Amino acid sequence: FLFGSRVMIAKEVKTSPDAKKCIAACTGVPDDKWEQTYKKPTGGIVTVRSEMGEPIHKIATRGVMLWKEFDETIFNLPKNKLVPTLEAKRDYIISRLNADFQKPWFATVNGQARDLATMTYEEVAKRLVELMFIRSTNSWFDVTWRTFTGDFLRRVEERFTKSKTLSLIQSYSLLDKPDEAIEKVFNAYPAAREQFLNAQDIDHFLSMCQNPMQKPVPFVPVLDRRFEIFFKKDSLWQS
Amino acid sequence: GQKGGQAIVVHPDYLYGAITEDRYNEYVAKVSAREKSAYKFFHNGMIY
Amino acid sequence: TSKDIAVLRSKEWFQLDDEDFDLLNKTLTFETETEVTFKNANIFSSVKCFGPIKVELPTKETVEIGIVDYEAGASHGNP
Amino acid sequence: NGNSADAAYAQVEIQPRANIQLDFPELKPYKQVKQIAPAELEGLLDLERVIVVTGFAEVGPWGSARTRWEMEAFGEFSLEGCVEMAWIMGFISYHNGNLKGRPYTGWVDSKTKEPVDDKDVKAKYETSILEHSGIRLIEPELFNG
Ligand SMILES: Cc1cc2nc3c(=O)[nH]c(=O)nc-3n(C[C@H](O)[C@H](O)[C@H](O)COP(=O)(O)O)c2cc1C
Repeated sequence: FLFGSRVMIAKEVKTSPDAKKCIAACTGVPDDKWEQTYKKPTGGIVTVRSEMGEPIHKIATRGVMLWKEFDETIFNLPKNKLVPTLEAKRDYIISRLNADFQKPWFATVNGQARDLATMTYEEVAKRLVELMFIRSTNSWFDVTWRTFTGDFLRRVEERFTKSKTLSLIQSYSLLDKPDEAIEKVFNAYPAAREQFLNAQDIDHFLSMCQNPMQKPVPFVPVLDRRFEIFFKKDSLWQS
Repeated sequence: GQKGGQAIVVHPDYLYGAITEDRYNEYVAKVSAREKSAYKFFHNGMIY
Repeated sequence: TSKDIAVLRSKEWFQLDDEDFDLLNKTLTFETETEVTFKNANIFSSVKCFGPIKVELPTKETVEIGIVDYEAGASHGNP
Repeated sequence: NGNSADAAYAQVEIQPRANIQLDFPELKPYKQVKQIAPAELEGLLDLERVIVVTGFAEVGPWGSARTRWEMEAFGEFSLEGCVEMAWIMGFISYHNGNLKGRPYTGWVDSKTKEPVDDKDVKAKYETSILEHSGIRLIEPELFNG
């Protein structure tokens, strides 16, 4: 015999206290009432399609219930009808993502929602930090993220400057105290505290959000024909 | 055809003195937004 | 040339019995031996490089002039 | 020591990048202006009957109004006007996505598609532009023979 799900509540494992707490508080269901997961929470648990459509058992949390919802509305739904229905439900789906999901909408501010190009370089960074960084550890969950951020600031300075000069970021390690690494710049080019982004500084941000060999982003930057990928990728460790 | 012509011009800032503060700084913000939204368009379009 | 004999005399392991020597149109030969103590597969910990320095004569019968004595630590190569 | 440790001393030096602007006026506080003009102006004008300009643009042999200004006052271009006056001559283009498989996201040639930066532009195009911009010897193909 073997025991997969009987273990994840143990102490030696890395799951977080509250995660163990929920996976405990969820009551199971016998085999007789097993396959009801395709429709409802059966004891606090459900099945969900993957990006490959294949199903997956998962606890019935607000975020994975939202996943379920989008799976019967959005990805079930094909290519062409996808972009426009997103254009429509935008105001709603992002409110959700920011309320009841783990990879939120990037383009939000003090709860105020918006899109990328409505967001300033300064807000961009103050949110990149807010997510890719940990005030508790005062560290970075990873470095492809910190690397991301530095490579962003680099062309920030490329943009607002006039002629060549030396990066205020010569090593991304300077980010290990971020909130200063920004003012060190947004005092060099205060214009960005006000200006929105050039889109040439959006396509970049995104081509980077799609960087192989890097850890995907803990948020959503955009809605496009790739929402599912940005939505249900590397969506396991967070617990 | 002799249809000559003479237009002239003044500096805007000789205008805002015709009005009240609260209305000016109210106008002000309502513009800044524009410049940005305009900045955006100009570039989204300039590219594509 | 003469700017080369200087970068040479610029050196600390390029010592001779008499710097007076004339080093133009001369041909030199370096029969050096190296010793080294490591601390990693690449990062050395001690480096000796010794050996004579010889000179061509109009006969080309080489002869000894000076000595190399290079000492170093924490190197990553042999200069 | 190895450049292993000295590589970091090969400092990173950022080329600038073109951030066109709209040339909106500047707005100074109510002080600088309620002062520059008479205080007697307040409540003294029917604005509905006052006229104003709100926008403007242009086309010519020096492209738009943003760049002509440059050759009008400064006699020569910035890069903010050396690319704009290149985007509108079919010298360069855009591209985001992938080329060489690599994701390029920026300016590029339009006959070769070989990527480019807004720095190697001026040295690369500033010449032909000025040979093909402003007053000139008339070029037939703009006038169908
Ligand atoms: C968190 C988790 C991760 C799993 N990962 C894999 C996997 O990577 N590959 C695989 O073949 N099965 C995987 N499984 C399936 C397990 O091998 C096993 O079938 C399952 O845990 C049994 O469920 P049960 O605890 O209700 O008996 C995983 C199961 C769980 C619960």
